[PDB]
Amino acid sequence: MLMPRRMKYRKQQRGRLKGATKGGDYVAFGDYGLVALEPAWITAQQIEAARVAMVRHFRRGGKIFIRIFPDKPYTKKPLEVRMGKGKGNVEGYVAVVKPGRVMFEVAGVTEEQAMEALRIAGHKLPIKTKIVRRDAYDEAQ
Amino acid sequence: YRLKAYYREGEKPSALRRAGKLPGVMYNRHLNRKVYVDLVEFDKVFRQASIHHVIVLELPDGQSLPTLVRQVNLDKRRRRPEHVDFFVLSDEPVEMYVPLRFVGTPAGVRAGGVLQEIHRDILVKVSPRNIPEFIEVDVSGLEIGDSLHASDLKLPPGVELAVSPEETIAAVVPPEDVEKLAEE
Amino acid sequence: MKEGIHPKLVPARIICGCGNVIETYSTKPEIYVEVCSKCHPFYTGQQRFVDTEGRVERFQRRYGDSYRKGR
Amino acid sequence: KFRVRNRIKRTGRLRLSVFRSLKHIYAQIIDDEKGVTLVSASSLALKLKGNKTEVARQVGRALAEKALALGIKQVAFDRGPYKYHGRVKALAEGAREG
Amino acid sequence: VRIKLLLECTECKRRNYATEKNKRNTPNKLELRKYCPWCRKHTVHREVKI
Amino acid sequence: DVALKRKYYEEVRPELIRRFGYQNVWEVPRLEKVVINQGLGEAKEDARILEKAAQELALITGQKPAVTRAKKSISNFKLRKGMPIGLRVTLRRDRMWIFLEKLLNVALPRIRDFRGLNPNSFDGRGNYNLGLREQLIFPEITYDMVDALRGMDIAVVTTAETDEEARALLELLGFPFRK
RNA sequence: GCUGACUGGGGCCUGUAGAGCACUGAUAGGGCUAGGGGGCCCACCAGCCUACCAAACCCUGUCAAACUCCGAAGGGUCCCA
RNA sequence: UCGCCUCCUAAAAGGUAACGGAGGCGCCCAAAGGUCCCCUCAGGCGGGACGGAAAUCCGCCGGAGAGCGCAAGGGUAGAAG
RNA sequence: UCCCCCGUGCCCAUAGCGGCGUGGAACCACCCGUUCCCAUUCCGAACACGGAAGUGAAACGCGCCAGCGCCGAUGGUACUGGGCGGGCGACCGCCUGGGAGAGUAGGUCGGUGCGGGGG
Ligand SMILES: [Mg+2]
Ligand SMILES: [Mg+2]
Ligand SMILES: [Mg+2]
Ligand SMILES: [Mg+2]
Ligand SMILES: [Mg+2]
Ligand SMILES: [Mg+2]
Ligand SMILES: [Mg+2]
Ligand SMILES: [Mg+2]
Ligand SMILES: [Mg+2]
Repeated sequence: MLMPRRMKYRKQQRGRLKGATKGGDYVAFGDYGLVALEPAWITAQQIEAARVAMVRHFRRGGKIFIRIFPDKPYTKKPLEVRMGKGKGNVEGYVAVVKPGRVMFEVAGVTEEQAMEALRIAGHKLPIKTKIVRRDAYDEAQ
Repeated sequence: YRLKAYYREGEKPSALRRAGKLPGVMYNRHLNRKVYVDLVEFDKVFRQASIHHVIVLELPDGQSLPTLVRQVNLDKRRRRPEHVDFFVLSDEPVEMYVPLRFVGTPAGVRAGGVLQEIHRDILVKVSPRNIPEFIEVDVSGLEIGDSLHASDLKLPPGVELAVSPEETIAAVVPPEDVEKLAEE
Repeated sequence: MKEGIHPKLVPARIICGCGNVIETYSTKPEIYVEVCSKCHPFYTGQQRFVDTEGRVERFQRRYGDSYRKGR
Repeated sequence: KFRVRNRIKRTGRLRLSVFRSLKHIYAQIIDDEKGVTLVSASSLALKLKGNKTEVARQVGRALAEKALALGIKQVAFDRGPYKYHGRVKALAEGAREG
Repeated sequence: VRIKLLLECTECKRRNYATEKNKRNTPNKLELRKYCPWCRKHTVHREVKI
Repeated sequence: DVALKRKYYEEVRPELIRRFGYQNVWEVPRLEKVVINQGLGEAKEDARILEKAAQELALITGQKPAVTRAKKSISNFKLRKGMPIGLRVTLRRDRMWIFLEKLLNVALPRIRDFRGLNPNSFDGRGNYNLGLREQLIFPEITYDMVDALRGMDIAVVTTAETDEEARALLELLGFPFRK
């Protein structure tokens, strides 16, 4: 999958999901990008499932830029166990994405391709998405 | 590129937009006024104007002063403009972003790879009067390996730069085909 | 300064098998010496102790140099 | 920065700050909290003798002389990079006990 | 504490006490020290056991 | 009376002034310090010290050395928070000349060997720093007192700057060089 | 026997929200570049190339309850009402 | 699991729970105490006899990332080192 | 009163770092020495003493520059006392006060008391 190589703490509280995006709202790298429209924990297996979908659509071509990173520990208690006895074990890792974050984005591929490519990856994600392309993203001078 | 502005006394910015306008501001050394522009009209300009070309504003005083966007703050969600910063041009030397027009088919593409345009601009200082349009760039010749950058561009008359200039501006990276899964 | 420990400090002789040398000021009288017997700086040295005893005198520039190999 | 500045250990009022120059030996009786220098006395910059550990032994009682005229009879010593030695400058009066 | 061992300090000029801790092994054995008494005050004290 | 002394005041001093030089009687390349660390051959101290390097090497330069001690943890070097492993000696002025001069052109020699001093070895402020294969072999020998082949590493800090100003000072003072 | 809750005005005490990487860690790509597969190899004296691995470091993008260069709203307390 | 210490959870005073998250203590030091006087680190880059990539040296650059008996935090070179 | 320098404090980077000026008449420093008080884990390097040939090189003082550092608006957000609503939920919106952090324009190579020596 995709996950941190080291850590200071193996497990962490759940935290909340209010707010916009904090950052990562403009294209920055490629020509097109997939933006999140709802709050959600995107799991490593979801990210992978999307990325492969990408590389799979446009076989041998362009560059894909995964911009979200699963570094937050997802926990789960053993099958059929009661409440108590301490915190559960790490089942996987997630990426906390809030409305507006540009999760993925492609480069070096025909427009038509960028579309169907990003559309598919959307389906793999557990939230509503929107495709876009460089615009007022030139945050400069 | 002509875009009209209007003055703002000091009444709820939330209203301006809940209307159909886009609040903003004008400034440089001297002068700094709270102004605004029609949203749907300012967009049509910026789409091409961007921050690479000078946006000539106006006002009631019929004074068409030259400027260029210093920064546009977005809405994060809804992702649309929410406020603009207009920089009024003078005669003094100013630093801006001049678009790099990478022309040519890099040998690395036909071969194997994608032209990742690491930097589609480059802040450079210059004279308002003398503002370039686009700094062309020689891309043909770039193979799969590393790629040209920063200190490798034809800097027009009276236009140096505020770069490293080691800052890589482009690089050809091999393409992604099949064969995946490394964690067996 | 520092009282005690310190050496003695006294002049003696720097002998030399090739003429006098440095002026006493250390703590040793006798010694093999040999300042350099050939300096060494760039040249005047490199006395490369390889001298094939009595070089030349035999096997020298003979046997018939290159010759009319040109023909 | 040979730093030092032990003077920071100064609480009790009136510090007689000194100076060990190659030619002269200055001295100020300053009262902080007010940031004012009350009395003073310089080396040959005030004219006197010619010998180091000598001019000092007197450049002191001089300052001590003036100081008493102002009732300033109690102070604390100093000299940042001091080392209390040589030009030590002992002196009567100036109820400093030092 | 097994090795430290807590002992007292006798006035040697007579009785008295104060008491502290030692460390037999670590650089030690027999404790002599200046301590102010109560039964006159101003003397040297040795170890003991109690 | 001093040996080199003249060599620098009389010679070198002028050749530089005009080859460089100019203006001040101070901004002229000249040495100011001569330190030298042993380290303790191919095996350090040990509770049973060594100190012979001290007593001996001490007077092979005329004046006892000090004793430095490690720091930090070792692990695979055998040492600890240190103590000792050092034993070095600085020293300037007189002894600086006497040690290297009454040993520069007469001592350094003899030791069965090659060309001159390693060229590319200077830096800035011109200080150089050679470092014989330790080898306590000569000068001032007076045998006996022979336990280890411990020798040293000499450090020579000079004024000057760059490498020429520095090198010029040594080269024109009596420092055979480059291979 | 006016000191109460509550409130107005002062003075500070603080590190949450938010945000941000300067610290501690986590981070994708790129540049540059110790190494190490290894590559043309004139063979020890370096060497040259590399759509592999890859330090440290810089650039672009981010992440944190046990990170903070920064930092609200508020809250606490004392004084006068 | 049961007493004690550090950090978080704790919502910027204090306090605050759960078989919540993550680590320590049941000692030690006669010098690791008192006072007086001196001294300033870690690393980075050079240059260096054996020298790993930190032994000890020399030269710059380096406000603290070193050090402070042991956990963690706070503190600290204008010293507590 | 007014400039220069020597000691001293306050403000604690717009008060520094680094380049480039320059200064010795005086003070200061480097130096000349180290018999003497005094010293170094070893060195008069540092402390320290006695000096006075030479010097401003070093160090320091005083100017110059914006490149690093630092300072940093105005606007607009975020967030939020208090009040009132929406969504199954994850969350979100309006009213009224307060209101960042980043970013941008731009600012800065100090300001300033007391006592001394000197024009
Ligand atoms: Mg009342
Ligand atoms: Mg009350
Ligand atoms: Mg109140
Ligand atoms: Mg926080
Ligand atoms: Mg937060
Ligand atoms: Mg209050
Ligand atoms: Mg609390
Ligand atoms: Mg609270
Ligand atoms: Mg002590």
